[PDB]
Amino acid sequence: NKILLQCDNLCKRYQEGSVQTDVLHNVSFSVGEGEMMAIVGSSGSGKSTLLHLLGGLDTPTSGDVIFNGQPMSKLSSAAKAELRNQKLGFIYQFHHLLPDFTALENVAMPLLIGKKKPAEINSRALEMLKAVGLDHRANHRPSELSGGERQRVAIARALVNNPRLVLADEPTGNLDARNADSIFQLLGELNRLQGTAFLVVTHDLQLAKRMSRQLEMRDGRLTAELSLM
Amino acid sequence: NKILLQCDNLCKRYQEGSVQTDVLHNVSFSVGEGEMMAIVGSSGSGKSTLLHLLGGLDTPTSGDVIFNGQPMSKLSSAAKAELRNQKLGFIYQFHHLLPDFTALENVAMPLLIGKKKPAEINSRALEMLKAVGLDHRANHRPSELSGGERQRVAIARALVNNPRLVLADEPTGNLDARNADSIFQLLGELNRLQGTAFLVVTHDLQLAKRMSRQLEMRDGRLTAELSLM
Amino acid sequence: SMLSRSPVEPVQST
Amino acid sequence: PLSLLIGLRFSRGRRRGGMVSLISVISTIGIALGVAVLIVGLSAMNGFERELNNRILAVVPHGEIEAVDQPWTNWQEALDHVQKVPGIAAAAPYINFTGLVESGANLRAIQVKGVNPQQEQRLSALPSFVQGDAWRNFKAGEQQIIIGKGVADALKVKQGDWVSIMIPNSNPEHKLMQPKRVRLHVAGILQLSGQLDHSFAMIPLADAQQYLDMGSSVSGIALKMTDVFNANKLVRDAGEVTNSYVYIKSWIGTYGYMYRDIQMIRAIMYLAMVLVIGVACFNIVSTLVMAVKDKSGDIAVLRTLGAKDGLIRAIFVWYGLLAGLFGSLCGVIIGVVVSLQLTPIIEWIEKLIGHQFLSSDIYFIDFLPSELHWLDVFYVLVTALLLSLLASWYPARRASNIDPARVLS
Amino acid sequence: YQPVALFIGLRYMRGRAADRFGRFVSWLSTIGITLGVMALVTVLSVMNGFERELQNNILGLMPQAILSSEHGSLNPQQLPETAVKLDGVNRVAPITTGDVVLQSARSVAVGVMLGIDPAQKDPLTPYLVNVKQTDLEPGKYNVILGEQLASQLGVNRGDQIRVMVPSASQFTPMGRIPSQRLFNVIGTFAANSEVDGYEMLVNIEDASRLMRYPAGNITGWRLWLDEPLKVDSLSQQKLPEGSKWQDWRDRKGELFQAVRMEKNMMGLLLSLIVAVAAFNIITSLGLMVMEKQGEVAILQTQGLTPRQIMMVFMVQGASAGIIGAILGAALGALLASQLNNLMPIIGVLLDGAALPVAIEPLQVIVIALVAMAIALLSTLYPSWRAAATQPAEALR
Ligand SMILES: CCCCCCCCCCCCCCCC(=O)N[C@@H](CO)CSC[C@@H](COC(=O)CCCCCCCCCCCCCCC)OC(=O)CCCCCCCCCCCCCCC
Repeated sequence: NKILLQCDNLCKRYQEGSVQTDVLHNVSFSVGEGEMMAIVGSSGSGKSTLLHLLGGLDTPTSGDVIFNGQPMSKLSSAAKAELRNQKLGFIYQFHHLLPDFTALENVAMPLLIGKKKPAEINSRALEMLKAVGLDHRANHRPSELSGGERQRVAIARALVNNPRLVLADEPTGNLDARNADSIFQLLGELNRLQGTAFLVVTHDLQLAKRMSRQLEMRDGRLTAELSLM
Repeated sequence: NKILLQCDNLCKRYQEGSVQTDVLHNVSFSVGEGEMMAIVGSSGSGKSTLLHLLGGLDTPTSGDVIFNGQPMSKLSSAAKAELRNQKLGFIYQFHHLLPDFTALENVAMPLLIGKKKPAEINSRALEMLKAVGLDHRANHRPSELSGGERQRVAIARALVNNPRLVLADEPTGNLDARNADSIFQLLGELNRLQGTAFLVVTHDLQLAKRMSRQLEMRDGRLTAELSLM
Repeated sequence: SMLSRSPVEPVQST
Repeated sequence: PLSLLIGLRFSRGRRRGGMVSLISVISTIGIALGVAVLIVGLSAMNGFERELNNRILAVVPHGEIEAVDQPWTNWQEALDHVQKVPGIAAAAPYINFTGLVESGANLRAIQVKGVNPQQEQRLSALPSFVQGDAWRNFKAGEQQIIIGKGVADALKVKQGDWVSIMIPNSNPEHKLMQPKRVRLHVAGILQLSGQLDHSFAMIPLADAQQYLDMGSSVSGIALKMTDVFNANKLVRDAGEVTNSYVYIKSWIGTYGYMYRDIQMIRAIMYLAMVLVIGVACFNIVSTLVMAVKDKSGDIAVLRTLGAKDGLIRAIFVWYGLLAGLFGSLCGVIIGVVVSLQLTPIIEWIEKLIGHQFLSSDIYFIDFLPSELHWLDVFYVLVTALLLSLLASWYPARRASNIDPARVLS
Repeated sequence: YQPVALFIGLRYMRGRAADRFGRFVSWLSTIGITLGVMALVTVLSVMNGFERELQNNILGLMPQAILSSEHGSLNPQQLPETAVKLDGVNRVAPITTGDVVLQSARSVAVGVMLGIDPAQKDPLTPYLVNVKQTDLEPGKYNVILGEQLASQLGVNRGDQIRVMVPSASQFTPMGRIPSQRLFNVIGTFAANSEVDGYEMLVNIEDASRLMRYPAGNITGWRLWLDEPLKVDSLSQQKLPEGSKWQDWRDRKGELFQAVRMEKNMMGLLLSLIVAVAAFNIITSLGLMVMEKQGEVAILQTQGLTPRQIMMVFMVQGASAGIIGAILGAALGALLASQLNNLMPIIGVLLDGAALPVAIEPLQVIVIALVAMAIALLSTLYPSWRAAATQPAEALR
């Protein structure tokens, strides 16, 4: 069936023998291109470790991930950086901003690493700033900013390069309604026009229930994997 | 009336201008010696910052606190340290223990700071161990211990010198029922014999109904103020 | 050696 | 112990091995290198002082009284008058010639000293430095001469060999021509130091008097002090007792450059190695700053229990002071292991690297000496601890006045 | 475009303006390297000045090089001065050198006889006191003694001294008779140097005839060198056929060798400072990585290669090393050649010149580059470890 992505027995072990608790064994997932997959669950239930492993940061102990016949482990680390830079969008739980860099510099960092010419990237950044309307705070330090502001800076940084997969671990957990409504509207037009895949894990039942596809990782067992269409 | 502590229009601000929120105005509280007061409310309703301010860790933004006629602002830090070490007992939300010390050392520390002779603290620790029954923990490391045990050791440390003011921010969150009943009984005989005032802030309404006095901080108004005796 | 530059004749025999 | 033992647990609380314990190892390496090499230097210069005390200033005439106009007619009276001056341990007469020493077609111009053996025995420890000679058969009126090692090996001569000595004996009359060519018998070989053996050659005083055909007179009086560091004014006062026409000389004028060089080198070592310990204390400052930034939670837990605003500072001061103690002791161990086997270490280095260090006679001791004065070790270790405490003081004050809850929220 | 790691590396070195102490902690390595390079530069300049004074007082007043013939004396007609061309040599003059014994009416001494032509000036000529250089005519047996040599000999102007050379001795049944001649002193040379203790000046003809050389011959050509302390390298040059090259290393070499070995020693005794400073850099990174790993993780979720994280930490280490070395060398140059100004305001122990200062820019550049290289070697390891270590293992 699926050819673009093939995940087989994604597992992680970092302990000795006979001490590893049998939480998950022979767990496989069906990841499809173009679809906005959402995962539901509770905090501290072992959801962040897998998504950190899904970013290509670490090599899985068991199982294989195949992209049209090319293993990542035999593939060079430069290709892994390329995948993490222009193919995959990754967000941590926290803001994890860079205090030594300004908000504009942190936003342009995904492009700055991408070795793109300053002219067009700066023009697009200025146009985006004019569209948003947050031009006033450009030289101020991230340390003296609020949680919602830095969280939205992190979201913008994640959406600068327009990755195919934008992984967002509770992007509105630290957001109040004033920023949350704008973030949800932004995600709405991104899904309507751009259509980039978002992996949004959030706790609210009502918001996640409206989604076409819902995956559940509870107690390490495939309990709820529902697709209406 | 209360003589040791006099609070007038106690207020706390933790932000700068502009984004400052006018959520609290002219809110003063009645702390009575010998009575165990319980504070109820929802998350993010200023339940932890106020409990932090009562310990003298920071200076209150607005209002006056008088200790026997000596203003806190003009009061030296040595007097505040003496108050925190000999008269007031403070319990943090989280574990907030010392990972490098054993449980016996963590219990002994409050009087060790008080420059007390080693004999009585050693005797007190030995008596505590004999009476409670932690003789089984002779080979295990303090770092690799459980959560309920470490929380109860934190409580024991807070109860070493029998402070007049025993502030407990969620004392039963990490404690199960088998520990909860024992902690409630312990609080019972401490209140009956020592008579120390307890400021217990906890979230469960059903269990908080069992407290002697319940106070309500809702919408900035003192609406519900119930005292059984 | 290096500070050998000592005035070779500082005697000024009294 | 005292209630500050927290520092111990703050120092032994090391986990996640690698790049968190390597820091302490590197700081210990820096402190140990600085302290150990400072101790080795100080011990080597103490050994230099000891070797100068033994080999050079204990054989040279500490004071020199030379008549300028005529040879001393009443040297006996002056000798008795100067021997009773306090601060003088001994006195002796001497006569100072200079002549052509010749043997085996090899010729040199060397200075010759004539002194009574029984008096020069009291005057200095010079005869104790002779490699081998007949201390009983060495006397006057026997054509006996004793030669330093340098002159002997430059003349390719050994013990019991005949040597020609040419003396001018110039006179206003026609007797100045045909300089006296006497013969002498070599009886001993001196081994003083890297420089002194190339110039000293002695004959008995009566032999010198017979060789010049002069009366009962000597060319000067040599003096041995009890205290040598103030020999200038002492010899000036001693010569003031005799006639004022005489010329006074002190061994200070000749060998005070050695004292001032030893003191200057010791000062240079101390200053440079204080700089080294200061850099290692920069390491300690960094380590304690990171310790504060990593144990802010623990110090907050301590402060919410009623800790004083100087207790946390004391915890981190002793943390730094103990980090200093570890390196300082690990360096003192090397500084005592070395400086006691320092000479064999230098010999092994010479075997490994074919290059001679203190030889070549432009110094006063071919080898490198060593002597460990534990007072110097105490001074070095106190310097290291004082620098560590000065380093640790400010991070401690920074730790004392920070509350993580106040600044993070 | 510049490497992106340069921006991040240069930006981590700054900031922390709310406390003004973390920046000082991060710049401690630069301060230590600066102090070490300062000490190295100033003490090496002082010792270079001291050995320059020795060179201008010992070697500056004695034959710096001698080109002679393989067997016997040198024939000026056979080897003309016009054909004597070599590197580093800026002047060549005929000379005869000998080891002599001087016998006076009062004492005897040993010295070095320099037979020179009066028409050509010598570094000894400006120091002559009441004695005309041209007064050393041939056949007159004219000798000028050093002040200390004259005091040792106990003679003055108008007095005769018997000069003898044993190297030209004649063997007979009456023994070996060294060559001897009476010489008339007409003055003294006052230089206040070790050379004045044994060196005397005579006419080249008289000395040449005295060494039993054939008439008209000379011992050799005295060669002045722009850099005589490197004479050993100049000892390996191609020489004219039938000639041999000798230098001061025969007589005053070991001393100078020792001096160099001294300089070199105080050359490591202070270099250890920057060596320790190198270790300091390690600790800084070994802390700063631990203080910024949570940020490196973010840089790892972006397109930065681990080999580029190693670059962004090594560039910070190298920037600290370069700033420290350059600023320390600058303040060493600024502080040297100025100690002679600061010393007067306090007690002075030395007499005459306060402190000789000879700043050779080559030495300063070499030691600054060595400090930079040691800083790079130190910063290589923590940078590599930060690159190779994933954040999860350190955090978990
Ligand atoms: C390692 C192998 C062993 C080597 C043995 C070498 C021993 C030689 C020295 C012995 C001294 C003997 C005493 C008699 C000396 C003498 O007669 N006459 C004189 C001969 O000329 C002494 S000159 C003294 C020299 C000596 O130089 C030495 O120090 C050598 C010391 C070594 C002694 C040997 C003991 C063993 C220690 C070995 C150290 C190496 C450690 C290894 C690390 C792994 O000092 C000087 O350079 C003179 C001072 C000139 C410089 C003045 C500087 C002015 C400062 C201006 C202010 C600037 C600002 C600065 C701050 C920013």
